[PDB]
Amino acid sequence: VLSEAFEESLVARDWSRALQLTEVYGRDVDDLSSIKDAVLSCAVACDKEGWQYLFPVKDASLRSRLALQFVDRWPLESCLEILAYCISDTAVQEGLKCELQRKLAELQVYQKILGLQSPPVWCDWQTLRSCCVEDPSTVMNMILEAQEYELCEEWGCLYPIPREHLISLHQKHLLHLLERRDHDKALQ
Amino acid sequence: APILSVLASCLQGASAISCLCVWIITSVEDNVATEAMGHIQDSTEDHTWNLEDLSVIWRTLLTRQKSKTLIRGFQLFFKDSPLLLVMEMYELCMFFRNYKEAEAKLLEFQKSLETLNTHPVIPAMWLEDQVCFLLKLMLQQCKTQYELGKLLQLFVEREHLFSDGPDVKKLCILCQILKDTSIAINHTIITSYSIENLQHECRSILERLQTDGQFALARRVAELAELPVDNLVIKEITQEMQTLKHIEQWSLKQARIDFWKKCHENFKKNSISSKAASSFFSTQAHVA
Repeated sequence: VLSEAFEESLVARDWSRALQLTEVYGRDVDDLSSIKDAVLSCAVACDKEGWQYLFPVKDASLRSRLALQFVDRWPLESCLEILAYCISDTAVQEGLKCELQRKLAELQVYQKILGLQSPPVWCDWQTLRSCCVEDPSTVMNMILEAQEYELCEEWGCLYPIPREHLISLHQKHLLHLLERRDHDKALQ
Repeated sequence: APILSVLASCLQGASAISCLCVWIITSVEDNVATEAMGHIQDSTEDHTWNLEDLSVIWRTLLTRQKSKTLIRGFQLFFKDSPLLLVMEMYELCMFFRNYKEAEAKLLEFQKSLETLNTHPVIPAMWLEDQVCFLLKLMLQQCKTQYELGKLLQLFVEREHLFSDGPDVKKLCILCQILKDTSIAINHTIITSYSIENLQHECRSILERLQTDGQFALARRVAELAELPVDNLVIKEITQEMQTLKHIEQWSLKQARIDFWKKCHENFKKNSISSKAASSFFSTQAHVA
């Protein structure tokens, strides 16, 4: 009778009336964490509220793999937080750390871009990445529209840019840097 | 068994603040049920429970994480009385991690503690006696270093607590001071924070920051410690000098003059003590 509870509460993935029957009638022993992690996973990617179910899974490798798998449907105000502590975990294998870190890079870049103007140069992570797939010129123009060169450095670093105007981009920053006599920055 | 104690605390004349020990000690695993019993002295049938054995039971259960049992008993037994919320914070934090609701419920706890103060069965002051243990337990036990920062910033305003707890202010300051650095705290200050132990520890943190070169945050870090800011500037200067030698710019006169001038230029921005600058000069002077 107790085991006709999961195998019927994981038909409709209501993993809050089925993570109960593993804590109330469960005599909470240590090794139950795996049976809990399974369900919390299988309910991570089933709804638009995916943000708040991939924190409480103890197996770090699962945290990583799932985040890399489903960073897509997330708002840039929450996927950042989800990735932060994973990249700050002290146990994940160093192989996955590089990938998760690299994705954090693009998340940060699209955040900084997404707000230079007072409103929408995009709609979310999604819109801005779609546009970056699209004509990568309006974004570069807006990036230079603040003369904030360093951000454009990344905004192209993730997106190769024209072999002609790249020089016109590169020199102007050196000019601005020299304008204040910042020797080492110009050297770099 | 644990469907007997509930009937037990239903007959005429059972101490409602007693049967809770029986439930919470007879509805856990073996080793947990055993190692917690060390507080007892008498035999099984001659150990009338009181408002003291629950203390060691509470502590033993929280240590070696198992909280969905207490957060569960306190509903059958003594109801919404504030200790329930003081522990209910502990599920939304350090397990479930939706901190925005944690901030919303802690203040409700404070409001209720004040309002209901305007005879109970959990010894009035017993709350304030024991909440200060759930606090340092929620704090010491956290693993991820960046996981610490969110709790340490959640507390912030409500600093009246942590009677013997670590100094919240400087702690959160250091936390924000590495809000994106790769370093991690040592918990040595966390468990036992002292006016001098902080520096005896943070000297290593400053050296670690110095090795990497990200010297900018180092000033803010050492600032909190109120330690001598001297050698940091000189070290940054030496780092620049080695950088130039790597670029081999010391041969070209123009860069050499520019560097020797920006030296004093920046040194003004730091307002270092005279003698340190005198040494910083005279050393290269004898080298020159």
